[PDB]
Amino acid sequence: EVEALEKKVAALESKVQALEKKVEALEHG
Amino acid sequence: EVEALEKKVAALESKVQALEKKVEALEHG
Amino acid sequence: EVEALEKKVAALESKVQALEKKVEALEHG
Repeated sequence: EVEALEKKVAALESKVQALEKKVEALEHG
Repeated sequence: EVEALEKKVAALESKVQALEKKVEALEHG
Repeated sequence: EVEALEKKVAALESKVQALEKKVEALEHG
């Protein structure tokens, strides 16, 4: 379970960093 | 702790998938 | 590893809540 959580968490961090930048282009900055 | 992390991670995946689509309507696609 | 996952997950929840609100200003609401 821990290794599985590790993969899910790494994927989420990747998606969230991309989302953060996408939105940054639309507002604030 | 692991089960608790599992629930938090599943919730985040759900929120991130919805956010991804919301933003998709605004930009690229 | 578990404590490390805890920190990554807490950070993600924080970022996702902020993103959710940012986007809310742009669409639906």
